[PDB]
Amino acid sequence: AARMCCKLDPARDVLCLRPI
Amino acid sequence: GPLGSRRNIVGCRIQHGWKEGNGPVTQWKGTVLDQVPVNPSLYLIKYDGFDCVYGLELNKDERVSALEVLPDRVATSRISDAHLADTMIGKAVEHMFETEDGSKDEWRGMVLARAPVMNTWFYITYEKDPVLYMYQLLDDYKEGDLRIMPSLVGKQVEYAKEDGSKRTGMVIHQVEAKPSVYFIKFDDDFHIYVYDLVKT
Repeated sequence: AARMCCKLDPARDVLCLRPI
Repeated sequence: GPLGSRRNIVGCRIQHGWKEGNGPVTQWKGTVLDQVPVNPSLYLIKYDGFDCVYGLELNKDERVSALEVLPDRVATSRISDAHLADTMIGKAVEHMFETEDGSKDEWRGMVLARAPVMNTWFYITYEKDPVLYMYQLLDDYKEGDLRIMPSLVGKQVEYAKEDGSKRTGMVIHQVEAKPSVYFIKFDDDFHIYVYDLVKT
């Protein structure tokens, strides 16, 4: 239920996570 | 070979030594709940006396010693109230916890799923503590301690720590009842993190 920002880095194929 | 096919350890009782640093070896006892499809070395375990579900590479982690697979496959139990159990899944809840004073604190959380193997237990996580917990929530509900409120799997993750470093891990599960919510396992720890991933 806690939230986390998520952006796919397509060049490295990594999900970058950072707090709201 | 060992622990293959019908000897798969999922669903079994296990015990093993546990050692961190130069601390003494202690015995952990628990029930293996699951094997992670995107990382089959990784098992999810409910240990006796630990409220959080742990993810350990049971056959690779050097902290684990003298692993024993016991001749004890955990049988399913009958759920006390099937409709209530189904109703809880995916719901926001307020979960009461008693403390030292006997003061009782209410924690906001979300019921995620029925636990595998230990089928009278429930996966649950909390707004203030977003890792995977496991409780017999029908018991807590009966006692008045629970109020019900009205593919990325397999991808590597990097969490941006405040010191500028990146904490590496993997997405290991998508919650069926709320598919924007995922289980994340960081390489450096055995708690299972549970986050609603907001695209950005």
